[PDB]
Amino acid sequence: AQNPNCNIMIFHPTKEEFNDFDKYIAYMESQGAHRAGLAKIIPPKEWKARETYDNISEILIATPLQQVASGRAGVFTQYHKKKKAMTVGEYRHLANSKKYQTPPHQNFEDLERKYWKNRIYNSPIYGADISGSLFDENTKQWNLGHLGTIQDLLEKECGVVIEGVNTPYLYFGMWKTTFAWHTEDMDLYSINYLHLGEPKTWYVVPPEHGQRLERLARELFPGSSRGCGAFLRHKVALISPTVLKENGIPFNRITQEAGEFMVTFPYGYHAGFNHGFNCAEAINFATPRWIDYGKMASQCSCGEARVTFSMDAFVRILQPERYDLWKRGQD
Ligand SMILES: O=C(O)CNC(=O)C(=O)O
Ligand SMILES: [Mg+2]
Ligand code: NI
Ligand SMILES: [Zn+2]
Repeated sequence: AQNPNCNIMIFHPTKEEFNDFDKYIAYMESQGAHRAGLAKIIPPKEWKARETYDNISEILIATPLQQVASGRAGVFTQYHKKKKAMTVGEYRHLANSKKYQTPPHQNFEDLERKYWKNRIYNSPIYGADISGSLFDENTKQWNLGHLGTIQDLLEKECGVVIEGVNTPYLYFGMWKTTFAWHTEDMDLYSINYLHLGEPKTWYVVPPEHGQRLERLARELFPGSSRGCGAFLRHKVALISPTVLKENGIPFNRITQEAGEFMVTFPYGYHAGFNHGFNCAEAINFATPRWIDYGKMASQCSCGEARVTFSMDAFVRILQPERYDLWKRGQD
């Protein structure tokens, strides 16, 4: 078995190997990358996402989200308070202000320490979940707006044609902005490109051990667990590496820098934080190997998770028994 310790693997494809996206994902899996839940892909030196980032300031963040924490430093939830719209230039200036800017630090490990010590005492503002793309239309390789769609994959594997679309999302971050512990909708893959700015630190649980994280989460968030049998789908709970280690949960960590891709694999729980002002683009995708995970994915039916239009068909075709209850949750 390849990668039996489930370490995060880092890949350096050549420009030739960067042509065929599906083929390269399958290669990475042949080497055991999926066992970690997360892999890093450093693009060939010849590649670029677009020519410059000099003209992005007028993108609108219609609903910036202030991420307010509750709990203790290593075990907390966050809720998202909606703020007034602002442009990316306005958000960048806010990220760089004395109130929100990254503190002085020695290195990524020192910054990580400071994040876990102090996150809960601040409420950073995240420009998350903005439909759009920063890839130039002429970028032919690993262009996250030009990937094969999940609907087409389902149709190719299973023969059933379904409605829905699959487009990317932009994330404008600042110091301490946080992504809570989650797997993707329908335990899909994700791919995330850090276009510019400061790093993003990731934590990940191997897919084979995901249920250990779920059992811990039920213990640490006991009211949430009574409310919903899949409350991590709400994407609000944080648990620190120190608490994971104290509870014997297997995990790994890695820091993504500008110019790098990350791939999350089906049922790979992940969480993390931004170091400072940055912009990432991410999208879900599927492969043949996903289908079995999609059929088994948990679902939130309490009403909280509320998701895209395109998840309807995935539930309806892959999980017909669950469909009625899940759809009630959506309505
Ligand atoms: O970058 C973020 O805030 C969150 N991203 C992801 O969870 C992902 O790409 O799968
Ligand atoms: Mg602009
Ligand atoms: Ni994710
Ligand atoms: Zn729920």
